[PDB]
Amino acid sequence: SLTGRAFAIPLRTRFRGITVREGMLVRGAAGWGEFSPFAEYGPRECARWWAACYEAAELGWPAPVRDTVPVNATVPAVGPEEAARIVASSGCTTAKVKVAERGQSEANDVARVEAVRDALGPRGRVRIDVNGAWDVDTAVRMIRLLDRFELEYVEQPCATVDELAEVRRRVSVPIAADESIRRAEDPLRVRDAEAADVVVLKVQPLGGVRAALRLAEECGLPVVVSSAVETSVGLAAGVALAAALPELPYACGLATLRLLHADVCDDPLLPVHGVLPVRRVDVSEQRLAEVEIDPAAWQARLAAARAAWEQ
Amino acid sequence: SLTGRAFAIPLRTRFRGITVREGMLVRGAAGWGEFSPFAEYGPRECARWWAACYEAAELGWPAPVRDTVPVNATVPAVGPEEAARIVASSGCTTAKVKVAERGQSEANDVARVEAVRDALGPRGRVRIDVNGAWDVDTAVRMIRLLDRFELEYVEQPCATVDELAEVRRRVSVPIAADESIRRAEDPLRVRDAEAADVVVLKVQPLGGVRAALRLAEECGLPVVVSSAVETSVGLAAGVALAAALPELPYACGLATLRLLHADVCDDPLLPVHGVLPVRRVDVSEQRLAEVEIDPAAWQARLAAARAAWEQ
Ligand SMILES: O=C(O)CCC(=O)c1ccccc1C(=O)O
Ligand SMILES: O=C(O)CCC(=O)c1ccccc1C(=O)O
Ligand SMILES: [Mg+2]
Ligand SMILES: [Mg+2]
Repeated sequence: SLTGRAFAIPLRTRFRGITVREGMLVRGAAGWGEFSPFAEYGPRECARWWAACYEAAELGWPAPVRDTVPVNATVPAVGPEEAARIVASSGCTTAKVKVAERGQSEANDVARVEAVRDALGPRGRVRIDVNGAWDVDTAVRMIRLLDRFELEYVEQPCATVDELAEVRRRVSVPIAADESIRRAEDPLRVRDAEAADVVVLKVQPLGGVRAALRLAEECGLPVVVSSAVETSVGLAAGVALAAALPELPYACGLATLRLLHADVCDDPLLPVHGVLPVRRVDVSEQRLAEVEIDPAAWQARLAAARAAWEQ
Repeated sequence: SLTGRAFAIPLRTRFRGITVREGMLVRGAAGWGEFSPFAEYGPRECARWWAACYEAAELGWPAPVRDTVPVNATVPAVGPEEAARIVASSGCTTAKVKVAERGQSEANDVARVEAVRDALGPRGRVRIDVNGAWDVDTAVRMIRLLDRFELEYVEQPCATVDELAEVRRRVSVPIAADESIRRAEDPLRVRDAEAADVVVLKVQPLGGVRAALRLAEECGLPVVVSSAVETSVGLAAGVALAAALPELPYACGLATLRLLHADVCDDPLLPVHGVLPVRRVDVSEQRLAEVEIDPAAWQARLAAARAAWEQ
């Protein structure tokens, strides 16, 4: 195109219901920004995704207070052996395991978490993400059952804040709010309803680093940063947010570049010893060209999100 | 701008509900003044904060009667482990501990005060600040429970003067008034109702050093000076007030610069051996630029506060 270009990168394994990650990269005065909302989101919800991309490309991010950020391994809803192998090849001591994947059984989840705990040893930290797939009763039951593997916290066990609050009062395992933070009328409900012990922050859906920092301040709860499975361009913003937070009690979910078959930078944001450096990424003209698709449709989508944001 | 310049400095840890300290610095004939009222305060309440800034930048302060001022360690609502470390490394023999933080348990407060007492040893002085969070009955029993750690005084146990007066009649621990002094229609009601043994003075909220000295005399009660978590510019005014008071029976809460991630001076006002020197501070163009932000919003806010003060 010229400045804003679309890409389509296949994932190494189905994650969040997709097998291909699409988005657009935009070059601005501050550097590169990534606009990659998942397909189903309308312009109104994409507005904030645009705001994040705009901030990254045109405004820049708040200075970091740390030069590196710790990350957790991301384990998709796969089999126990491969789940254990992702952990073994991660270099991370904390792992977040997907559970309650549509079409799978609760037995699969137990086997997966078990495999992950064994792969980490007794010292590892194990989290699970339900993406709100369980009702209150099932959540209390499963959390209790899976806690024999010692859980650090359970991310979004149920769909709504009221449900998280109920679960929180019936289990000892800490609860983290994600969807109730990034896809909710009022994110502060988590705080007021004391529905979670930890608040998850994702840069794009929250409208950028400054927006995410403000929300973290308003909630007054321990926070953790995670990605939306972006290329190194999008991940750099996530790293920027994690590096700007006053305190990072939890390893961040920014080791997701491994989930993609390729990246758009010559020096990808790949963790080393479970840690990522705080740095801007330089897009590789040649690397992008290899995964760049026709920009028309994506440019139209970006324009719609922009309008929604400005109007 | 060329005159008033806005800053945004991240805190090392959440305190008083914020994670970033914003404000404006103004250079006048006398030196630098700081205007940093917290976000929620309207122009009428901000009027005194402006008056303090104006006094510091344009008028100068009353000559000091002492060359250094003693300070107490400020302990945020953190875990017992870190609370102890803050005190042990403070160089202070007096520590003020935050209790009744929204969302925390009374058990946490007991654990925190205990850890602080243990850190200071037997000869230390321990105060607690409730920020008016407790009702009368709760304050009475909590003060009794926490007094097994030997409290110097309890700062603002309840929200209103009438409540402080009732608590004072039922407990043996001295009571200090803070918000009942700085955020009240009639500060002297504290004296008239004999609701406190100690009066807390904060420069910006009270409208400056001269205004604070005037109130100190009228209240006819022992006083202590503390900060509003300012940069060295604002803290210099607090030190100036402490240095001009007849006597300082209590160490002052001016050891708060450590709560900020950075300062605007090359020679920051950090205590050494529990004292701060009484001296003007020189702002560093470089240090300020690093945390400076667009002053548009803040300049508009300062003009409103100033307008409210002059009328
Ligand atoms: O947190 C991680 O380990 C990676 C981020 C992640 O899991 C994720 C990725 C895309 C969409 C949603 C989520 C989620 O946290 O639920
Ligand atoms: O007194 C100290 O130790 C530091 C000053 C302090 O506690 C404070 C700082 C900001 C806002 C309110 C207060 C307070 O004393 O209630
Ligand atoms: Mg999640
Ligand atoms: Mg106080």
